[PDB]
Amino acid sequence: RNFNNLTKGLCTINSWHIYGKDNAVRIGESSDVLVTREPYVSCDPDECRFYALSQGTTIRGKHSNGTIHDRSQYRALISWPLSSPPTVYNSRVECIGWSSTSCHDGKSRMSICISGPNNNASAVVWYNRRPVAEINTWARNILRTQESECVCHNGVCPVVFTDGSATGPADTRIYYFKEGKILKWESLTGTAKHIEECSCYGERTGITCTCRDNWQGSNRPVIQIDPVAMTHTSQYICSPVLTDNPRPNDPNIGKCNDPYPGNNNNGVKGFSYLDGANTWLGRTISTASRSGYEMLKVPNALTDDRSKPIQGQTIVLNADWSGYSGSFMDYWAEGDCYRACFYVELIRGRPKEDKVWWTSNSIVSMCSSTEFLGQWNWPDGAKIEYFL
Amino acid sequence: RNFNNLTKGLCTINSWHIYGKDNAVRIGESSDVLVTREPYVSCDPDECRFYALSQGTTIRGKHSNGTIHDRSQYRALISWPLSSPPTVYNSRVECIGWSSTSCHDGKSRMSICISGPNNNASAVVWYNRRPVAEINTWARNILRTQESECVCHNGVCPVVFTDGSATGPADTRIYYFKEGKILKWESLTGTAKHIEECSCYGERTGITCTCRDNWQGSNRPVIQIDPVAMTHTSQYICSPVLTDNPRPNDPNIGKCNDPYPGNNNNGVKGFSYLDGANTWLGRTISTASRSGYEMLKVPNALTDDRSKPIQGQTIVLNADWSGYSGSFMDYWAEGDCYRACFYVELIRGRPKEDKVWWTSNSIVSMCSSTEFLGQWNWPDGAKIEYFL
Amino acid sequence: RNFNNLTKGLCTINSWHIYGKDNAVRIGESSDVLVTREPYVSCDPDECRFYALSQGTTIRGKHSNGTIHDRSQYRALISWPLSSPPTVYNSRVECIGWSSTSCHDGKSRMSICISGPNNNASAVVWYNRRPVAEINTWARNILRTQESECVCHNGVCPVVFTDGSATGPADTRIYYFKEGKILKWESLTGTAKHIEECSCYGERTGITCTCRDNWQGSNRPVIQIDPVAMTHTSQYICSPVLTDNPRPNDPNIGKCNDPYPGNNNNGVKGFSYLDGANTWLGRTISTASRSGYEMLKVPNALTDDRSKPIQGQTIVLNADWSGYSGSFMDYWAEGDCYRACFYVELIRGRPKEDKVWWTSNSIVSMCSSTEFLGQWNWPDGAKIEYFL
Amino acid sequence: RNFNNLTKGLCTINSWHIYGKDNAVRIGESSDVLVTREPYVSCDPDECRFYALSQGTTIRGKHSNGTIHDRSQYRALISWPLSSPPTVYNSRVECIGWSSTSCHDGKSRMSICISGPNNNASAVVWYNRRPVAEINTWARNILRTQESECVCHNGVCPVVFTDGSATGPADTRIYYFKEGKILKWESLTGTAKHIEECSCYGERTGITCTCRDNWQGSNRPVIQIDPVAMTHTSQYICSPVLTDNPRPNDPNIGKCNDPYPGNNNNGVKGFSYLDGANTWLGRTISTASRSGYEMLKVPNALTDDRSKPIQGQTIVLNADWSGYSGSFMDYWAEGDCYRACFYVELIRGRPKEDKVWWTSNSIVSMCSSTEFLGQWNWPDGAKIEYFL
Ligand SMILES: *[C@@H]1O[C@H](CO)[C@@H](O[C@@H]2O[C@H](CO)[C@@H](O[C@@H]3O[C@H](CO[C@H]4O[C@H](CO[C@H]5O[C@H](CO)[C@@H](O)[C@H](O)[C@@H]5O)[C@@H](O)[C@H](O[C@H]5O[C@H](CO)[C@@H](O)[C@H](O)[C@@H]5O)[C@@H]4O)[C@@H](O)[C@H](O[C@H]4O[C@H](CO)[C@@H](O)[C@H](O)[C@@H]4O[C@H]4O[C@H](CO)[C@@H](O)[C@H](O)[C@@H]4O[C@H]4O[C@H](CO)[C@@H](O)[C@H](O)[C@@H]4O)[C@@H]3O)[C@H](O)[C@H]2NC(C)=O)[C@H](O)[C@H]1NC(C)=O
Ligand SMILES: *[C@@H]1O[C@H](CO)[C@@H](O[C@@H]2O[C@H](CO)[C@@H](O[C@@H]3O[C@H](CO[C@H]4O[C@H](CO[C@H]5O[C@H](CO)[C@@H](O)[C@H](O)[C@@H]5O)[C@@H](O)[C@H](O[C@H]5O[C@H](CO)[C@@H](O)[C@H](O)[C@@H]5O)[C@@H]4O)[C@@H](O)[C@H](O[C@H]4O[C@H](CO)[C@@H](O)[C@H](O)[C@@H]4O[C@H]4O[C@H](CO)[C@@H](O)[C@H](O)[C@@H]4O[C@H]4O[C@H](CO)[C@@H](O)[C@H](O)[C@@H]4O)[C@@H]3O)[C@H](O)[C@H]2NC(C)=O)[C@H](O)[C@H]1NC(C)=O
Ligand SMILES: *[C@@H]1O[C@H](CO)[C@@H](O[C@@H]2O[C@H](CO)[C@@H](O[C@@H]3O[C@H](CO[C@H]4O[C@H](CO[C@H]5O[C@H](CO)[C@@H](O)[C@H](O)[C@@H]5O)[C@@H](O)[C@H](O[C@H]5O[C@H](CO)[C@@H](O)[C@H](O)[C@@H]5O)[C@@H]4O)[C@@H](O)[C@H](O[C@H]4O[C@H](CO)[C@@H](O)[C@H](O)[C@@H]4O[C@H]4O[C@H](CO)[C@@H](O)[C@H](O)[C@@H]4O[C@H]4O[C@H](CO)[C@@H](O)[C@H](O)[C@@H]4O)[C@@H]3O)[C@H](O)[C@H]2NC(C)=O)[C@H](O)[C@H]1NC(C)=O
Ligand SMILES: *[C@@H]1O[C@H](CO)[C@@H](O[C@@H]2O[C@H](CO)[C@@H](O[C@@H]3O[C@H](CO[C@H]4O[C@H](CO[C@H]5O[C@H](CO)[C@@H](O)[C@H](O)[C@@H]5O)[C@@H](O)[C@H](O[C@H]5O[C@H](CO)[C@@H](O)[C@H](O)[C@@H]5O)[C@@H]4O)[C@@H](O)[C@H](O[C@H]4O[C@H](CO)[C@@H](O)[C@H](O)[C@@H]4O[C@H]4O[C@H](CO)[C@@H](O)[C@H](O)[C@@H]4O[C@H]4O[C@H](CO)[C@@H](O)[C@H](O)[C@@H]4O)[C@@H]3O)[C@H](O)[C@H]2NC(C)=O)[C@H](O)[C@H]1NC(C)=O
Ligand SMILES: CCC(CC)O[C@@H]1C=C(C(=O)O)C[C@H](N)[C@H]1NC(C)=O
Ligand SMILES: CCC(CC)O[C@@H]1C=C(C(=O)O)C[C@H](N)[C@H]1NC(C)=O
Ligand SMILES: CCC(CC)O[C@@H]1C=C(C(=O)O)C[C@H](N)[C@H]1NC(C)=O
Ligand SMILES: [Ca+2]
Ligand SMILES: [Ca+2]
Ligand SMILES: [Ca+2]
Ligand SMILES: [Ca+2]
Repeated sequence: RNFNNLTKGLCTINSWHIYGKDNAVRIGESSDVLVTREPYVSCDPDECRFYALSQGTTIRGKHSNGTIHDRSQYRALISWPLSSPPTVYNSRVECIGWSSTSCHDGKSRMSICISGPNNNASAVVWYNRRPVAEINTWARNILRTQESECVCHNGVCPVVFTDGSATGPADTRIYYFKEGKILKWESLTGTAKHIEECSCYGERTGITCTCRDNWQGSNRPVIQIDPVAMTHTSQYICSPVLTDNPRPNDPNIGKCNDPYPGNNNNGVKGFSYLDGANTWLGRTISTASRSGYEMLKVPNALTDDRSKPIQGQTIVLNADWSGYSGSFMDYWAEGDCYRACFYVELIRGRPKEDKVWWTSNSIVSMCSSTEFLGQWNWPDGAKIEYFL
Repeated sequence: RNFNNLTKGLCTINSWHIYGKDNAVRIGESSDVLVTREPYVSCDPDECRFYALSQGTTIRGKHSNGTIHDRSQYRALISWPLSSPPTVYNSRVECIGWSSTSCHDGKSRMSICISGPNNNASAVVWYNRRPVAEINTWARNILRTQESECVCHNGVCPVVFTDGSATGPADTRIYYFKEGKILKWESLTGTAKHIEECSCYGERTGITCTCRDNWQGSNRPVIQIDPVAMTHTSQYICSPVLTDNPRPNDPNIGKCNDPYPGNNNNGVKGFSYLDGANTWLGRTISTASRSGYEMLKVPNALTDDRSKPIQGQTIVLNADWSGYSGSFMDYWAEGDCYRACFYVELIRGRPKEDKVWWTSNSIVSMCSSTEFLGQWNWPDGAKIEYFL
Repeated sequence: RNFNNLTKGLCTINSWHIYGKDNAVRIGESSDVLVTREPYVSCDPDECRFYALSQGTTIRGKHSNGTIHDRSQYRALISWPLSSPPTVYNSRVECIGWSSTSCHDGKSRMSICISGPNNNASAVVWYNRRPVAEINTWARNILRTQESECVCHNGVCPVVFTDGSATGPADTRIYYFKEGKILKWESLTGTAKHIEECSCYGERTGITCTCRDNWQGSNRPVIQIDPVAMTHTSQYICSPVLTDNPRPNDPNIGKCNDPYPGNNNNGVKGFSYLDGANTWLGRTISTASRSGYEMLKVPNALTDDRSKPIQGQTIVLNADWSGYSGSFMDYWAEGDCYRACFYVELIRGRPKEDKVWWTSNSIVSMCSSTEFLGQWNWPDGAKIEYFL
Repeated sequence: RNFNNLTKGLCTINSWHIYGKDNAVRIGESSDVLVTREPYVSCDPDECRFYALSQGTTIRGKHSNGTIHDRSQYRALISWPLSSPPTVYNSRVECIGWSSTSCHDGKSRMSICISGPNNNASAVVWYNRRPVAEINTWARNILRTQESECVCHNGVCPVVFTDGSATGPADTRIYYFKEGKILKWESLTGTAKHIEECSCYGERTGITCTCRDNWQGSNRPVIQIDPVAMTHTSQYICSPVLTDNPRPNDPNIGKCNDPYPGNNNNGVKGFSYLDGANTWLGRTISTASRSGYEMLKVPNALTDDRSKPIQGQTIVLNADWSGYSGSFMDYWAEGDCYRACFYVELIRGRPKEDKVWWTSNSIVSMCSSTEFLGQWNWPDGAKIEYFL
C-alpha cells in the first residue's frame, strides 16, 4: 500500500445527493444505541465509516441522564459502518477522550483523542490502532481539536488544535503528523483572531480548513495548509454571506481579515468548499439557533467581500434541529476529481428539547453531483414524546 | 475477477424446494428487528443475501407506528445474511431511499436507491459501495424502480425505471449501466401499456423481466432485454392464466398485446420464468387480495393465448398473507444450468391487520428442483395478538 | 485445499475434559437467544462451531409458547461460534428444516435439512452454502436424519436417513454424497432392526455410527460404514451395559443381533466410541428419564456380550436434566491421533418443567484426555422460576 | 509468521496515558453485557483485546443474583474488542473455567482455563483455539493461575500455577509451554513464601512476575523467569512502599526475603514494573480496602529496602472502587522499546455495594508515556441506584 497523494481538483458541484443517514435516535428508542455527539465521517481506502464521541451509555439507559455534559471519563471516539446507527454491538472504539479527529493516510488510520480535566488535558495519537505519541496541554485550558476528519498528503497529516480561552485570545497550533509521529508544529499565523473545531478537506492546491471563531466573529475563519512545506496561512471568508450560528443578518460587505461583529462567545462547527466559481458554503437556516441547514453557491466567497449566492439547496428545514457540520471526501474513489461531501449533526434532546434528560444526535450526509438534482429535506425523524 | 456472462439455460423445473426463510416478524416480537417492506434476494459470487427497504425503526419500537407509509426520509435499502432476520446489528445499509434495485456484475455490486419528494425525486447509483452516477426525475411524479435484483451480462446491467402516473400512461425507461456509469438509456417500446416493479432474470437468450401493469391490465407486461445490443421489446404474457392481483377470473383466451380488463389502478409486484415448455408462473391464490401464493407450470405462457396449467405447487396457503414476489438466481453456482429462484414477501400488519399500527413483512424463498418434490406451505408464522 | 482423509486412530481415552458450554438458557433469560433443540458440534478446518435446530423465536419471545412441537415451518439449522449462545445476531442459518446433519469434507461444508409435512417431506443437500441436490420422501412418513455431524473420507460423506414408522419396521437408507451430489445410496442391511438419529465418527478403520432403536430395543444399534467401498454392516452393541433411555436395568448378558426388550416405542439419541480396550459408552444416569449423563469404559462393548465397566466419569448429575448426546471430532487438529469428543443436550422446559410454555436447551461438550483428570458435573444452570 | 522474541528494554516511564476503558457497568444497565470479574488485556500481533471471566449471565439478567461466587460451571474466559464492553453478541469464548491466563507467542495464542470442584480441578491448555494438553490438580485444593496474560519468548511461554492453601504453605509450580505442550515444570524456589495471581511482563532481561502473598505478607512476592534456560528465582519487593491490599502503613525499611507482617489471609492481585531507576509500582490508595489506585515511581524498589517514591500518578480516586490490577504490553508495536501497560479492574456490586445482588466490574487501562502528561482519574462511572 502507498500513502495517498492529493492530486485532483474538486468535482464541479451542481447539487447535492443523499450519501448516508443513520436514523440513530428513531432506532435508539427501542435498541441499544449509544448516546453520542460531535459526529463525523471518514473514509478508509476500502470503506467509509461514521464517527462520533460516545457518552458511554445507550439512550434508553438511565445513564443518558445528564449527557448534555461535554467532558467526562466515559466518552470515547467510536466508529461504525456507514448509515448504521452507533450501537453497543457494532461500534468500534478508536480511543478514549472527549475531543477528536481521525484520518487515513492511504496505508493506515491516525486517530487522536484528548482526555483529562480542564487544566491538565492531553492528546494521545493512535496510528494503525496503537498509541504512538502524546501531547500535553500547553495552555492548561481544555486542549481540544477538530471534531471532524483530518486530511493527509504523502503521509503527512496536519491537525489543528486549540488550547486556552473559548471566548478570547487562545493558543492555536497546527501539528504535522506522519505515522502518528510529530514532524513539526507551529503557532497559528495570519489574520484569523480565534480558531475552533476546523473542518478540513484536501485537493491538489493543498488543505483547506473552515473553522469556528467562538469569540467575536460570525464570519468563519479559514486556515490554508501546505502539507509539503508544512506551513499555513489564515484569514476569514470575505463573503457577507455569514455562516456561523448564531449570527447577524447578512450585510453587503463582509470582512476578510477580522471578525464580523454582532454575536460574541458562541458559534457552531461548520464547513465550506472554497473553489473559485465552484464555491459552496454551508450554514444553519436560523440566525438565532441550531435549526435548519442549507448549502449556498457563493462564487469566490473566500476572496470577494461583496459575494452573494447564485444557487442553493436546502438540506434540513428550519423547523428541524441541526447542529455541527463538517467536510470529508472519499479520496480513494475512482475518477479524475474529488467529490465534495459533508455531514450534518442532527441534535435531539437538551437544551432545546428538555422534556428528556439526555442529549444525542443522528447523522445525515451528502455528496456533490454534477447533475442538478431535485432537493428533499432530511430531518432526524424521531418523535421526542415517545421517550417520555 | 471477471464480469459474469449469461452463458447457460434455465435448469428444468419439476418442483420447488425451500431456499430461505427469515421468520422476521416472529423473531421481531422480541428482538431488535427492523421494520421493512419490498424485500428481495440477490447473490454475490461468494454469498447470497436478503435485501429490503427498512423503515428506520424496529417493529417493537414506537416509531413503527405509521409504517404503512411508502416514502419517508427514514427508509434505506439494507442487506443481511441469508435467512437471518433484518436486525439493527446485522443489517448493512446499501443506500438511502424508498425504491431500489441491486445486482452483482461478477466483479462488484451495483445498488440504486431513489429518494426525494414526489415531484423532485432522484436516483443515486452506487458501485462497489461508492456513489458513481445520479439521475434526476424526468416526469416529476415519483421516479421509481424494480424492488428486486437487476441482472448483468459482461458488465452491462440493465435496469427498468418508471416516472409518471401509476394509473395512466407513464414514462418508462430502460437504463444500461456499467460500473455504475450510464452507457445508454431508452424509452419503453413495444405493446406493454404500463410498467411497474419489474422482476428480472438472465440466461443465454438474454434478460427477461415480468412486471406489473398498475393501470388497466391483470395480465403481466413482459420486457425482454438484449444486454449486448442494449435494446428491448415488450408485450404481455399471452396466457389466460392471469397473474396480477387483484384480477378477474381466468378466461380461455388471454391477451398478448393489450391489458386484460376488469381491474384498474392496482396490482402487485410479481414474476415468471418464461422458457417454452419449462415455463412457470407465480401468482397469489386469491383474486381479490394479497393472500396465498402458488406456482403454475403453463407451457409457452408467453406466446400461447390459450395456455393452461399442467402442473403446480402451492407455496403459501390462501388463508395466509402474501405480498410482493420476484425472481433471482445464483449466477455463480456450479453446474451446466441456472437454477430458477424466487422470493415471496409475507406482509403482516396494515392494512389487512389493523389491530397493530405497523406494516412489515418476512421472507420465504424457493429454488427449482429437477426432482418432483413434495410440497409444504410456508406462512409468516407470527401471531398478531402477541403484539397488542 | 484437499479433501480430508481418515488416517489416524482414536487417542487413548483415560478421562474427559471440558470442551465447550454455552449456558444458553441462563443467558437467554435476559438476551435475544433463539429457542433450539437437537444441538450438535462440528468442525471446519479453521474453526469449530455449535449447531442446532432453531424454533424461529427467542426464549423470552411470546412465540416460544408451544416449542415442544417438533416440526414447523419456522425451524432451521443454525450454527454459531463455539461456547457462545445461539443468538438472533450471531447465528448463521445453514438451511431450512426440522431434521439435519452437517459436515466439512476438508474443502467445503455439506449441510442437509429436511422439511415438509409428514407425508411429503424432502431433504435439500447444501454444499459450500448452495443447494446442490434434493431427495424426496420414499416412505411418506417423516423423512428424517442424524441430528449430529456426518463424517467424510476423501470427499465421500455418508449420511444415515430413516423414513417410515418410528415404532415399527421402517425404511433406513445410507446415502453417500460428494460435493453434495448423490454418489450412491443403499438400503439398511445387517441385524439392526430399527434405526434413528445416528451419531457417527471416523478413523482409519472406517466410519462408526451409534444409533437409536426407537422400536423394541434398549441396547443401541450400530452401523459400520466403509466410505471407500461405500458399503456398511449393522448390529447392536453386544454389551449388557444398556445405553438407550428409558431402559431396563443392566443384565449380565447383552444382545448382539436383536433388540434387548423391556421398553418399547421410545428412546433418545446417543453415542459411543467403539475401539477395543479403548471403548467408552455414554448414557443417561436414570433408566426412566432424560436426566443425568455418564461415560463408562466398557472394553470390547461392541463384540462382548458379557462386558461391564472398568472405569467411568459423571458428566451431568442425575438431579439435572440431560437429553440428546452425540459424537464429533476435530479431524483437522495437530497430532498422531483423533481426540474423541461429544456433546450433551441439556433440555429445559417442557415436558418435564411445565411451569414454562417453551422447550429449549443448552449445550455442554467434552473431549478425551490421556490424563486421568478429576471430574466435575455440568448442569444447564438456569433457574426455571426466573422465567415465570 | 515467527515466534516473538523479547529483544527490547522498557520505554522510559515519565507518566501514564489512557489506553482503554469499556464503561461496562454503565452500558450494561441497559444492554446485554455479561457479568464478569478478573479481567485483563492481551495483544495479538494484529489486535489487542480485553479478557475476563464471564459468569454466564448478563447484569440485568436475574441470574446475576449471587455472582459474588467465584467458581461455578457457568464461568468461561472470554475476550472482546478493546474498549468495547463484554456483550453476549461480541464476546468470544476462549475456554471454560474459573481461573485463567492467555498469551500470544507471535504465531498463535495459548489460553489456559481451570475448572472443577475444589478437590478435583484441572487445567486445559488451548493453542490456536484447540485443546492440546491437560494438567490435573496436584494438591487437590483449588488449582489456580495468573488471571492476567502470560508472556512468551521464542515460542516458550511460562505460566505460574498454585495449588493448595490460600492462607498457608502451598504448592506453586512454574510451567513452560510451547505450542500448548508442556516442555517442563518446576516447583517454586527462592524466598517468596506464598504465591498467588502473578502479573507478568517480558523484556530483554527476561520475564518478571509480581504476585500476591495471600498468607502473611503485604509486600509483593516477585518471580523472575529465564525463558531460555527455563529457570526462575523468587523474592519480595524490598521497598517499604508496600503494595498489597489490605496492608500496614509504609515503614522505612522493607523486607526482601520474607513477608512484611501486619495483615494475614487476604490480598489483591497487583503488578509492578521493576527496571532500576525506571521502576514504577501500582497499588490501591486505601490500606484497608480495594478503593483508589495510584502508580508510584520508586527507584530500585526490587533491591533497595529503603526506597521511597520520587514521582507518582493517581489513576482512580480513593472515593472510587478499584480491584485487581495487572500488566501487559504490546510486544508487536513499532519502535526500539516496549511500552509498559496495565489495567485496573473496577469492581461494582458485592460485597461493598450490597443493595444489588450481583458482582461485576469494568476496566480501565493505561500505557506509559515519555512525556510528563497531566493526570485525570478514571472511575467506573455507573450509578448503583439505577439498578435498584
Ligand atoms: C426541485 O429541486 C430543485 C433543485 O433543488 C429546486 O430548484 C431550486 O430552488 C431553490 C429554492 O428556490 C433554489 O435555491 C435558491 O437559490 C437562490 C439563488 O438563485 C436565484 O438567484 C440567482 C442570482 O440572481 C442574482 O444574480 C443574477 C446574475 O447571476 C441576476 O440575474 C439576478 O437578478 C440577481 O442579481 C439567479 O441566478 C437564479 O436564477 C436562476 O435559477 C432559477 C431557479 O432558482 C431559475 O428560475 C432562473 O431562470 C435562473 O436559471 C435565482 O433567481 C438563493 O438566493 C436562495 O437562497 C436565499 O433564499 C433562501 C430562502 O429561500 C435563504 O434560506 C437563503 O439563505 C438565501 O436568502 C438569504 O440570504 C441572502 C444572501 O445574503 C439574502 O439576500 C436573503 O435576503 C436571505 O437572507 C435572510 O435569510 C438568511 C437565512 O436565514 C439570513 O441568514 C439572513 O440574515 C436573512 O434573514 C436559494 O438558495 C435553488 O438554487 C434551485 N436549484 C436549481 C438547480 O434550480 C426546485 O425548486 C424543486 N422543484 C419544486 C417543484 O419544488
Ligand atoms: C405431495 O406433494 C406433491 C407435489 O407437490 C403433490 O402433488 C401435486 O398436487 C398438486 C395439487 O393437486 C398439483 O397441483 C395441481 O396441478 C394441476 C395440473 O395438473 C392436473 O392437470 C394436468 C393437465 O390436465 C389437462 O391436460 C392434460 C393433457 O396434458 C389432459 O390429459 C387433462 O385431461 C387436462 O386436459 C394433468 O396432466 C395432471 O395429471 C398428472 O398429474 C397428476 C397429479 O397432479 C397425476 O395424478 C396424473 O396421473 C398425471 O400425472 C393433473 O390432472 C393444476 O390444474 C392445479 O392448479 C389449479 O387448481 C388449484 C387448486 O387446487 C388452483 O389454485 C390453481 O390456480 C389452478 O386452478 C385454477 O386455475 C385454472 C386455470 O385457469 C382454472 O381452470 C381453475 O378453475 C382454477 O381457477 C380458479 O382459481 C384460480 C386461483 O384462485 C383463480 O385465479 C381463477 O379465477 C378461478 O377462480 C394444481 O396446480 C401438482 O401438480 C402435483 N404435483 C405432482 C408432481 O404430482 C401431492 O398431492 C402431495 N401428496 C399428498 C398426499 O398431499
Ligand atoms: C476425582 O476425580 C476422579 C476422576 O473422575 C474420581 O475417580 C473416579 O471415581 C468414579 C466414581 O467412583 C469412578 O467411576 C466408577 O468406576 C467404576 C469402575 O471402576 C471400579 O471397578 C473396576 C472394575 O472392577 C471389576 O473388575 C476388576 C478387574 O479389572 C476386578 O478387580 C474388580 O473386583 C471387579 O470385578 C475396578 O477396576 C476399579 O478399581 C480401580 O479404580 C479405582 C478408582 O475408581 C481404584 O480405587 C482401584 O484401586 C483401581 O485402580 C473400580 O473399583 C464403575 O463401575 C462406576 O460406574 C457404576 O456406578 C455408577 C454409580 O457410581 C453408575 O452410575 C454406573 O452406571 C455404574 O453402575 C451401574 O452399572 C453397572 C454395570 O451394569 C452395574 O453393575 C451397577 O449395579 C449399576 O447399575 C445400576 O445403575 C445404572 C445407572 O443408573 C442402571 O442403568 C442399572 O440398571 C442399575 O440400576 C463408576 O463409573 C471413576 O472410574 C474414577 N476414576 C479414576 C481415574 O479413578 C475421584 O473419585 C475424584 N475424587 C474425589 C475426592 O471426589
Ligand atoms: C497536572 O498533572 C501533573 C502530572 O500528574 C500533576 O503533577 C503531579 O502531581 C502529583 C501530586 O502531587 C505528584 O504525585 C506525587 O509525587 C510525590 C513525589 O514527588 C515529590 O517528592 C519527590 C521526592 O522528594 C524527596 O527526595 C528528593 C530527592 O530526590 C528531595 O529533594 C525531597 O526533599 C524528598 O526527600 C520530589 O522530588 C518531587 O519534587 C519534584 O516534583 C514536584 C512536582 O510534584 C516539583 O514541584 C518539584 O520542583 C520537583 O520537580 C515532589 O516533591 C509522591 O510522594 C506522592 O505520593 C505520595 O502522596 C500521595 C498523596 O498525594 C499518596 O497517595 C502516595 O501513596 C504517597 O504518599 C504515601 O506514601 C509515602 C511513601 O511511603 C509516604 O511517605 C506518605 O506519607 C504516604 O503514606 C500514606 O498514604 C499511603 C497511601 O494511602 C499509605 O499506604 C501509607 O500507609 C500512608 O498512610 C505523589 O505521587 C506527581 O509526581 C506530579 N507529576 C509531575 C510530573 O509533576 C499536577 O499536579 C497537575 N496539575 C494540576 C494543576 O492539578
Ligand atoms: C471548550 C470549548 C469548545 C469550543 C467552543 O466547546 C465545545 C462547544 C459545544 C457546542 O457548542 O455544542 C460542544 C463541544 N463538545 C465542545 N468541546 C469540548 C472539548 O467540550
Ligand atoms: C408510486 C407507484 C408505485 C407502484 C404502483 O406504488 C407502490 C405500490 C405498493 C404496494 O402496492 O404495496 C408499495 C410501494 N413501495 C410503492 N412504491 C413507491 C415508490 O411508493
Ligand atoms: C419422527 C421420529 C423421531 C425419532 C424417534 O422423533 C424425534 C424424537 C424427539 C425426542 O425423542 O426428543 C425429538 C425430535 N426432533 C424428533 N424428530 C422429528 C423429525 O420430529
Ligand atoms: Ca461565532
Ligand atoms: Ca393490475
Ligand atoms: Ca429404545
Ligand atoms: Ca497479603
